[PDB]
Amino acid sequence: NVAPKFLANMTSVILPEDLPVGAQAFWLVAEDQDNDPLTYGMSGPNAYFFAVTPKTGEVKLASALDYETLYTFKVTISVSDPYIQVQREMLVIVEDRNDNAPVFQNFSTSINETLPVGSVVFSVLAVDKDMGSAGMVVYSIEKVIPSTGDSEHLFRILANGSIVLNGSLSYNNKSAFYQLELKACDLGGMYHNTFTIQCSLPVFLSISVVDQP
Amino acid sequence: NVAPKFLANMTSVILPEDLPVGAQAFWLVAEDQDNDPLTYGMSGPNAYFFAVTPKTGEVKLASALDYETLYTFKVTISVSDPYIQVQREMLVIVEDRNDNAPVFQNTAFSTSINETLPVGSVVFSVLAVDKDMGSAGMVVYSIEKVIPSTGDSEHLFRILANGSIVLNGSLSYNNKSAFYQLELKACDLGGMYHNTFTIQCSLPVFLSISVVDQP
Ligand SMILES: *[C@@H]1O[C@H](CO)[C@@H](O[C@@H]2O[C@H](CO)[C@@H](O[C@@H]3O[C@H](CO)[C@@H](O)[C@H](O)[C@@H]3O)[C@H](O)[C@H]2NC(C)=O)[C@H](O)[C@H]1NC(C)=O
Ligand SMILES: *[C@@H]1O[C@H](CO)[C@@H](O[C@@H]2O[C@H](CO)[C@@H](O[C@@H]3O[C@H](CO)[C@@H](O)[C@H](O)[C@@H]3O)[C@H](O)[C@H]2NC(C)=O)[C@H](O)[C@H]1NC(C)=O
Ligand SMILES: [Ca+2]
Ligand SMILES: [Ca+2]
Ligand SMILES: [Ca+2]
Ligand SMILES: [Ca+2]
Ligand SMILES: [Ca+2]
Ligand SMILES: [Ca+2]
Ligand SMILES: [Cl-]
Ligand SMILES: [Cl-]
Ligand code: NA
Ligand code: NA
Repeated sequence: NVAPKFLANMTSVILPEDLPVGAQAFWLVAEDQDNDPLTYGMSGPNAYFFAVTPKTGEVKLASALDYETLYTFKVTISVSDPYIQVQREMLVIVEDRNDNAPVFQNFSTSINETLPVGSVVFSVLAVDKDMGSAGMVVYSIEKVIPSTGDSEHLFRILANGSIVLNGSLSYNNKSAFYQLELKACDLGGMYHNTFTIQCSLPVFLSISVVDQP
Repeated sequence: NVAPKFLANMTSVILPEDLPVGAQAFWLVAEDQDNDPLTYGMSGPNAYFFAVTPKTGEVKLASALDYETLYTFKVTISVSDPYIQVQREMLVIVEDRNDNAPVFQNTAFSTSINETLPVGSVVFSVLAVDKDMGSAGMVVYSIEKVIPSTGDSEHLFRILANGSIVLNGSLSYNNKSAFYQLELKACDLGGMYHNTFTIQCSLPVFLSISVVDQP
């Protein structure tokens, strides 16, 4: 008898993290000089993510992959003829997709009506579990209510999340209260073979203008 | 009132994964130009590895780190004067150590070979795997003891990088032995653990060969 020999691609597999569960991931393929029937297996602590068909070698995903929980891990693959089991190790390299969206931290301040233009009224933070460009956050005011008095222009958000006064206020001739709606969006990434900007759920900031006559 | 300002190093910390739990990790340091009293905090899904004292800023490790779970992560730090709270994101970069050792999936194996098996022919195969990656994750196999340790015994077998045990000699159920027990061991090529080059090894595993008389 000659030991079944694994092919030369069974040392590592690259699998993306968006891969659906029950998806055909790869095939355990080996060759025997004697043509004995071959039975395939996977073992060890991280073999829960996979599901080998013990006669064909079809492996399909049985647990989710996350780059933000296990970016790479090792598994024990096995080919066995009627006389010998050959066990060998495979490195699984998982690929990052933009799977996570900016999440806001805490939203109400109270600023004086005499505040100068450019003054920082408030600051917001939002974090994306993703790293690199798919983690980078862009801040947006989606609606100021009331819309009276160029409200759409009285406030500007920057990149730090500082909200800066782009205008003048008047407790008596504009409004005593603005509600700003804020979004957070990642600079972008790949999800499902397709460039995906993942955005957050609009949060609301309640500014109260203070009358100092 | 001017808002507290973090120092410019509070944007990221490089932490080794051998850092024991309850160890000073780093300090949250900020500066108020009004010199107000400062109260620090850590927030977010990944602040369970950390224990911040609110008034000092001392951060200690509350949960073990691992480069083989989470090699980099983010956490919300916070500084608050009596009047305003500043939150900011911090990036934790974890560094690999030789923390993991080669592990056999079974500690006891057992086989049967025929005395007429030619020299060079593969008897058995073993695998040991290190969760560690790189040179710290490379298993070197060794035969540490033959029992029966007769002269010939210590030269009749040889383990290879693949884990294949090969015949380096000839056998005899009658004129030699009808059993050889071999102690094996799997050692990594080496790496850094507690600021010292560490070679992490496995536990003695025993392969029981049985010779078959083919007269
Ligand atoms: C290493 O390479 C081997 C050999 O190329 C890969 O096995 C092959 O994988 C392909 C694609 O996954 C298989 O194709 C599929 O075949 C099924 C069955 O007929 C068919 O229904 C599908 O539509 C698809 O065509 C192919 O069967 C398989 N080749 C052999 C000889 O079995 C394997 O994916 C690679 N493994 C690793 C670890 O990267
Ligand atoms: C950012 O930089 C600051 C300032 O360089 C770092 O804070 C300082 O951290 C060191 C240790 O890294 C502290 O030293 C220790 O002091 C205590 C007594 O408080 C002593 O028991 C220890 O033996 C050690 O000497 C130091 O206190 C601290 N400095 C201040 C002004 O608090 C900080 O670690 C850095 N943060 C990051 C994210 O790297
Ligand atoms: Ca064969
Ligand atoms: Ca991701
Ligand atoms: Ca994202
Ligand atoms: Ca202050
Ligand atoms: Ca390690
Ligand atoms: Ca190791
Ligand atoms: Cl394993
Ligand atoms: Cl072991
Ligand atoms: Na994910
Ligand atoms: Na580790």
